[PDB]
Amino acid sequence: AAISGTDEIRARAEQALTRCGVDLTAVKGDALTARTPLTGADLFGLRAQTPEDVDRAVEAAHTAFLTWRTTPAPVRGALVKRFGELLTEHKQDLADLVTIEAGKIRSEALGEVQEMIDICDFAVGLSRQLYGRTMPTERPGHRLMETWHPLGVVGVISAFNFPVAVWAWNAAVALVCGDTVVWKPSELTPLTALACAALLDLAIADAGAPKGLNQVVVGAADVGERLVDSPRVPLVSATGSGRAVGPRVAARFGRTILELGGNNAAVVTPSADLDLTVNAAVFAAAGTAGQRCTTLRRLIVHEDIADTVVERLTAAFERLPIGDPFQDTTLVGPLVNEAAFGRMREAVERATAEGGTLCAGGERQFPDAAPGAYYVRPALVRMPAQTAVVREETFAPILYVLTYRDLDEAIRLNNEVPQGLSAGIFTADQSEAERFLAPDGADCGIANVNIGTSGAEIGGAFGGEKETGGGRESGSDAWRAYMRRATNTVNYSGRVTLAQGVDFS
Amino acid sequence: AISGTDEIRARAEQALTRCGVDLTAVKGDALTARTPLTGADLFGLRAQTPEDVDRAVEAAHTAFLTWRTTPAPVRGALVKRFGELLTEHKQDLADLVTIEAGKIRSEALGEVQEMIDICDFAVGLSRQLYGRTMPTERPGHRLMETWHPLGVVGVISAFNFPVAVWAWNAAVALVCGDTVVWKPSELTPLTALACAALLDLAIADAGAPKGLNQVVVGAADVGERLVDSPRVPLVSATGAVGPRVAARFGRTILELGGNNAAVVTPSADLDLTVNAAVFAAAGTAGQRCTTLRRLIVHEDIADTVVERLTAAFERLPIGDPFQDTTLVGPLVNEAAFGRMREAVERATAEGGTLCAGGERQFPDAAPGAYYVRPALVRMPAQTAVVREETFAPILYVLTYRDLDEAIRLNNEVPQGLSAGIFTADQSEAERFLAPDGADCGIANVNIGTSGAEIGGAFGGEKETGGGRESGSDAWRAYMRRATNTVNYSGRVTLAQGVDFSQ
Amino acid sequence: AISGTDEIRARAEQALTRCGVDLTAVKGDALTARTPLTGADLFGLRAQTPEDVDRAVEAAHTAFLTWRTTPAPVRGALVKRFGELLTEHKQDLADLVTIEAGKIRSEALGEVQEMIDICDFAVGLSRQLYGRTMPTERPGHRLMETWHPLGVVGVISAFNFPVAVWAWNAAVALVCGDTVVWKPSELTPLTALACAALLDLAIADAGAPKGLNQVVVGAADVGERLVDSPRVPLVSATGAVGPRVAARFGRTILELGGNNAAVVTPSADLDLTVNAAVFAAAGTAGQRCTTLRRLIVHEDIADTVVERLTAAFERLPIGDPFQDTTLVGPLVNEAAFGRMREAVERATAEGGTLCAGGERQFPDAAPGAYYVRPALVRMPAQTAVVREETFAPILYVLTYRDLDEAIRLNNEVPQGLSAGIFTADQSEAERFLAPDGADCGIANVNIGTSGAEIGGAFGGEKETGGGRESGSDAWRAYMRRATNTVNYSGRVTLAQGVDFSQ
Amino acid sequence: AAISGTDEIRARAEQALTRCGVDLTAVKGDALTARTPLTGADLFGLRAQTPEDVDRAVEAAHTAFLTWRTTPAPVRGALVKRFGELLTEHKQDLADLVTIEAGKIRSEALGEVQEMIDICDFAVGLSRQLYGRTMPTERPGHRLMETWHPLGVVGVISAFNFPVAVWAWNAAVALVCGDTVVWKPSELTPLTALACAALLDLAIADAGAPKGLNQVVVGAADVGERLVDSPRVPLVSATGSGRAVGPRVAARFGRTILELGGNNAAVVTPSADLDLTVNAAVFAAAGTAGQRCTTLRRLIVHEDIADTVVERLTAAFERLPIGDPFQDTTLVGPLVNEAAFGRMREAVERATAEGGTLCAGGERQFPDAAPGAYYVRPALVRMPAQTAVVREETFAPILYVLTYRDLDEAIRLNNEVPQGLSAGIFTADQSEAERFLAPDGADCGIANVNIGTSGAEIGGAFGGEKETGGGRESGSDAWRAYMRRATNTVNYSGRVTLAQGVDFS
Ligand SMILES: N[C@@H](CCCC(=O)O)C(=O)O
Ligand SMILES: N[C@@H](CCCC(=O)O)C(=O)O
Repeated sequence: AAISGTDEIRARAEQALTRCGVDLTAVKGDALTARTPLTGADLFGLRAQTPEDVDRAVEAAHTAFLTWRTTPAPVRGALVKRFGELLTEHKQDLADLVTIEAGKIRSEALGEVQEMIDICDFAVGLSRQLYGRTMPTERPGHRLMETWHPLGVVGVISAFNFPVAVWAWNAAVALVCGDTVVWKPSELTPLTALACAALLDLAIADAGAPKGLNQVVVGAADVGERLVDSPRVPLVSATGSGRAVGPRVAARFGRTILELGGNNAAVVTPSADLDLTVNAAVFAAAGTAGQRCTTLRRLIVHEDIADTVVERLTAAFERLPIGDPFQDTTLVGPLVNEAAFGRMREAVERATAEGGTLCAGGERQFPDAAPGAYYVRPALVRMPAQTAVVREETFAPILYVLTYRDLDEAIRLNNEVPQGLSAGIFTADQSEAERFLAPDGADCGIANVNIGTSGAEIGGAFGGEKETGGGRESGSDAWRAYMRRATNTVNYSGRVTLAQGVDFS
Repeated sequence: AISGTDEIRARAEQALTRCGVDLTAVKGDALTARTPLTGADLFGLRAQTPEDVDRAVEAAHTAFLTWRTTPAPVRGALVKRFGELLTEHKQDLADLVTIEAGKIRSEALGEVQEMIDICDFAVGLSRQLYGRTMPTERPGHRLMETWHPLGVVGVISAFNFPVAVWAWNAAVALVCGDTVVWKPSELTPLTALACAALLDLAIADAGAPKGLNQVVVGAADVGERLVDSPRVPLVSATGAVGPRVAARFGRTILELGGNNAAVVTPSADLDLTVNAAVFAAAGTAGQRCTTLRRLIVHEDIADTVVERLTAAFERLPIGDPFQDTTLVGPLVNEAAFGRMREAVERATAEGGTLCAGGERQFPDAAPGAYYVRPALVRMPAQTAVVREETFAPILYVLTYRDLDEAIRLNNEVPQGLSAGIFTADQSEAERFLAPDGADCGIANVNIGTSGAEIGGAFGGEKETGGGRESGSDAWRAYMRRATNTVNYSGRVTLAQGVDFSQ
Repeated sequence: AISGTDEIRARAEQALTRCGVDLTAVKGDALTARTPLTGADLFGLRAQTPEDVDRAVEAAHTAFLTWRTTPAPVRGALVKRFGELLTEHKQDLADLVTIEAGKIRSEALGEVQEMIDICDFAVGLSRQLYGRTMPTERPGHRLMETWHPLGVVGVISAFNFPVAVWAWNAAVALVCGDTVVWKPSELTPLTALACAALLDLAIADAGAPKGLNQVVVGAADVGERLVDSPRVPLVSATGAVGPRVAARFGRTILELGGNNAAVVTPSADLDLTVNAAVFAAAGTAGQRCTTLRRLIVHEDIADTVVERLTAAFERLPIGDPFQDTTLVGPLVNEAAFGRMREAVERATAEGGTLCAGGERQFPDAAPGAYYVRPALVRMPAQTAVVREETFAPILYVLTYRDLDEAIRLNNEVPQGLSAGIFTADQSEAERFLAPDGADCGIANVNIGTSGAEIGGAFGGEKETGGGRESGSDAWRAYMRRATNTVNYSGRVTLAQGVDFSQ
Repeated sequence: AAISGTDEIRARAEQALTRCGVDLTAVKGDALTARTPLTGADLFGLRAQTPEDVDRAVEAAHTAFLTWRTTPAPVRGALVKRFGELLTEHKQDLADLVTIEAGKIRSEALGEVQEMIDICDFAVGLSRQLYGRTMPTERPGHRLMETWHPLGVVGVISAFNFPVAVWAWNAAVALVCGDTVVWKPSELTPLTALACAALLDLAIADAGAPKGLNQVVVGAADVGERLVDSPRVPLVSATGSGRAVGPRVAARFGRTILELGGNNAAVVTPSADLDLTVNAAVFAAAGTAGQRCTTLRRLIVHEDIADTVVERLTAAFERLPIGDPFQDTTLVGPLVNEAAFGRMREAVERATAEGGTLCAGGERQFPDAAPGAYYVRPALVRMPAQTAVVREETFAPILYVLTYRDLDEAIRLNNEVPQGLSAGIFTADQSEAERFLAPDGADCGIANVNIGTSGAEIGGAFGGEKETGGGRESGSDAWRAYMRRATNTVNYSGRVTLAQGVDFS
């Protein structure tokens, strides 16, 4: 197979970075390295921040916050509007960096950048809303209201698999809420973050906004830990497959938004439109090479249609074009690294050991074409029961197929796992669709009808329940997590209730 | 005179039996009920074990499986019936509040009335619990956000509001489809037994499931088992919990105390301010989370404000909380008195001047009880003792000149519950409430740090814990959000223009 | 047998005195109370003049000046007390509803319970009535939106819901700081007198102002003076008003009737559909604004659906509404019967087939009363008589093949209150509720055209009038919005970068 | 004085129109005429629509609506975003047309165009919101929700004095709500409307949106009446100083948004910052030559400071630079036409007849410099009582000064007039500011503290009470007036309540 060479990838990365305003000589170094899953090779070395630099960055962000929090929110929205314009102008440059570092095909990388633009649009509108309330008070000659105020520095921890959209959800909303941002991107995807920050620094300069509104800290795990532990960071937002962030921030009386992984199922009922269901399940299971927190990993199929659903999924998986994510023909690019491939192969072998049958895929493709990179065909595994390996999230394209008879059994099977991010049901039956969404239905934070588990849009709150961590980001009123509520009682009567009737004047 | 222990004991037993408590089933020898009025033990109680906690959680979870599909308006009908029974027994319950918490009759009655008011509010919520419907970018699709019952709610309350805090949590949680396991303060079990018996009668009257609410009486080990239960998705603690519950991916509502200040500007109405400050600092013997502990006074009026406050503190009527003439009842126990004396001793060692109060009153009248005059201490700066709250009536007076420095002094402490500003100046009032003003969860103008009501969200920031209870949309913490997209178009349309065709 | 007029009269007088009405003060010779059960007059009543209306408005406006500064939670306390008195007298009031409106006991009881439920909902609203706070583009400024009491509310109700419609309006209006002048149907004055006497007792118990609510009994000239008053900023009319009130810059809430349809798809559960359709078409003798009048059935099941409906209509129990076996009580008067017969005669002249019903029942048993079997008419198209509602139990059956044409048939009429679809198909259900589906204010799935409840906004589109009552945020129509910007910066800053310096 | 010549104005107008994409040969004609208050002269003739053309336009807008209402709202928002970009690009061209037709100074014309851009920003955010509700139902195995649906064709009637912003408030919101628009602009300001429509038609072409989303009908009163009476127009929005629109639309069971004029007051208390109060009152009274519905026309001053407030306002009015609104030095341009000047002079003469004293202004400036145009100095009139002429709105810069003693008297004086649009209070006293805003305070739809009566921002709902007409447009949830509410009960239980327990199956 034809896979881009590491040198050609490095040239495309340097072009994209320079077009987005990154000063290559300023960010290059020998402390860390940028890399690409397309070949598995290092691209070039980078400077690093120390933990001491993290503290300096947090304090500079707090200084900016002291000015930004009294900057009128519609003015803060005008900065985010300028940034959305730069993102639109550089959409393909940023998408190229997403493909290079996350291994996403062109269409998915462009779609991820489009999420950034969409949430910028949403946040500009929010900058004239951020609604609190006015309400009656029981006290004569008083007034009562609830207001929302900027919180402080927001620490953003993102993962390799959505290296730009997750930060954009957090930064666009946080900035219009009067917060500032310190971003710790994945050690696997620093270049996407450098390009994003450079475009925002240009927006900031054009707007005359404070220079410290957003900063990227490049480093390994000690860098992230220092961010998480800062007493100057009242909110930490951590997305990706992290589990220690919650307790450690709680211990210093901080706030967290946590979205920590998913093990997402779809139910296929006897009345399901099978052409629709197969197409939707293929994208949900195989998109991003199965490396979304929202990836479809469990398919719960009614026994009357199980055999035909497996036959059609087997053929679909066998026809998936795997290859270089820069080629328009490709639908499946590589896994992120060798450790991900190892975990996938161990899960598939555990599954057959636990009684399962591998129906399609699972094999490494053209290993000699790019020996450092791991391209795999998505695996389809039929399972007699929801055993230990099925209940574990493996960050790889593995779709386990379980059968059911009663709808309540399908719901129990969906709910049995420790995670709780997203769920779907495919059905033409009005009653089954409502029962799946009812309070005793699927227990996840996202629950869909005739749609798979992935590909949310910006207008809804995004996040999940149980061990997914409970946070919400992006749409609806998820913005409230980035501000503090105040309840204000205002007395204009000139008097106060006298305790026991006694006047001490 | 001070009420006798024998008379207090008989009133407590009468209140309990009238509220439906079976004294034979609850009496024992593992724990004792007590009263701050004399310091004496009332009688012994049965206690629960950690294994009893696990059994109570399983019964609450079984009831939750039925309650969560009971229509919310039907769940509200139960809470309306509970409010009626509370109204019926308002005086009986208030007597137990005075007996166990030591608060004066009028405040005990007000606390029971808070329970009734939150029942009425929750009945209205039972037809709302609003989510949203909104557009989607995909043709032939629909998008909405729905709210669902969460599960078993663990409630941990303190001695100082022994019935209203649980009522905030239980009324809202029950209409939200949740069930409740309640661990009251070991200092105030009798109030909780009475509350639970009245709710159990309402449950019987409604045909509702028996496990909707349960009280577990016990020591620290009982509370820890509740906090650690994997079947308790929400823990509400008022008065270690935070990271423990976060470690098992649970949710918390935390309101952990306050160190509340009011700013007095040069244009303040001094009669209003003095009355407001006395009642917020001395009320409940300084044992409210919202108690006024810091007064930040402009230097040009500081001397006259301290003289007026000194005169008022010297006149405060201290005595038996069953006497209507009493304004200040006793502190809860000897440790509370000891911590108060230690704070005042530290304050004077840190440069402060004791202007009034601090002395113990009529100790021979009840040697086991601690009636103390609230203390007023003028301080040269916001020193260590000022920044850390003592749960006692001590009012520290600090001075300022520029309003931004008064705001900084308000915000400098680790707590963040409530704040107030006394001023006739329109701009000063607004600056105090502005994003760069007071940083607390509650910030008021010309009313004190206890100015709050059922319809407002109640809670604070920083080390107060971040939770919100009672009013506005605090109910959302008792439910789980779901984002639902529905495709009725018969085709796969992917968001953001993604294309997965070959 | 049918209840005797003498027994009905005595029950009415007993109900009225028990609800606090002074029979001596209200009896007269200008108007008469009546009963559809026998058609007979009960006794004579005093009537008000247009000058009495003007005096009632001035008294309501004087009370409004006090009520609008009474804190909303205190206003809610009055409505809670009213709900308690309604609960106390539920059976007495329900008896008057059956006597005057002719509706069966169970429905009369349900209507009084609606009043109690909206009282409970309004008590919750009294702590909400939410406006907004939001950012402003100007530094050192604050922006909010507040809601204020409007003034005197005129309420015009119909015979068919003689107590619940006024309760929707009065409970919400009172907690919103408004006062009420009520003009009930000339056919049902006794229910209104009872309601007002119970509310006046609650007003006395609360120490509230006496003019918060008043009833004016009279003919058309009394209603017109209310509609035309320049001191009545809101007129709510259920069952000329619109442009008249608009001409004096007043506000209206209009719910003027319905011509409601349900669509029956090939996958409909036929037992569910038949039960749902019978109760929505025949209930209240077809005299609900939400009554089912049009059934749009897929051609492949149309024959079997008409046979099942024919069998059910022939079995409907018609009789005295005080007998629990009765499902269909009498029509309100002779004119209602005449209009029904004329519609059925027109339908058959326009090509339709009378499948069942339409005949008058036991006329000799009560020659002044009109008990009729609901009529079922199969129609070849949606002709003139189908498009204009007759306030009578007539169910027209139309057929379709494509769902978009069933939707067009639903939407084609001038009315727009409610609609329903019976289907097992997920996509058909969603299409019916979609922006290009049914155009009505209420659109339901697998429940009939009367499917509504307190927590939902109630009302319709097109010639139904556009108003909304009861639930969600319908309360906003009873208040006035204010947008408030507050400058605390000490400088003039103009929006949009305007510069007026020289 | 130096006033631009009619020929120079015509050249600037033709340049602005052509830059905004208007085809001059297509819109010119001999039925009506464009004009300018700067000289009072006609500029050039225009084609007209007939009433029959109005009906054709309404039906074409309804056809577009049938497609637009199922176009996803975020897609509808993308059109409004493109239109906001064209408005930003042509801001000064449009501002020139606003100056030419309404007579506004450069700063106010640019600010009016900026309102259009701001509401486009707001509406793009709204396109992912348009929030209804989900809520509990009392019925087991049912679900309940409230949804919002597009309404239909919206008829927009605007006035001369805000010839672009009012339509923008209505069109940006209506379009994202899935409605379509037929716009009838003032007969005095057709060119601004032609330019706005041409820019939006370009946005529509770029987006591939339906061609009939917005149309301008140019004509006299018979054209507007036909729009108002159309049974295909479920909402009519009429802004400007109209009073017959309400009843006529009500008679055909349509909906209206009405904002029909104002007679707006500000209260000046003894503690008022007088430098602030005078500066604010001068802009509120004199801006737009007193031709806003929000113009300050009544000043209610405490008797202890009345004399000094009048002295300072007298000097400020005497120093106002009146002249050509294209010159940067000008703060006051001309009144719209001779009829407006006549009404102003008649009001001032009535006022002195009713006991008042003319303290400053009121005289026509340099009549021979532009004999067809009416430039006047704003008039300041001290009045012994709130007499008939004070309670009447005269659409001219006349500021009546009334004195008071008790704050409740000032509030009664504010509330005594038939209008109810906006009110302000200038005070340093916390109690007086709250009392003015309380339920027994000012009765207007807008009530401000230390701000005048004009110059609202886009984020608030705009409109008034009493004879102002009750409508709200622009911000908050004013968008709900452009959609229809539906209450949906969904039964998934398979059963229904059986009446009297009887099962007919
Ligand atoms: N919009 C994407 C985001 C996934 C986020 C993640 O996998 O961490 C989706 O809903 O699939
Ligand atoms: N933004 C302007 C709009 C006025 C509208 C009008 O006068 O018709 C203002 O608030 O003064």
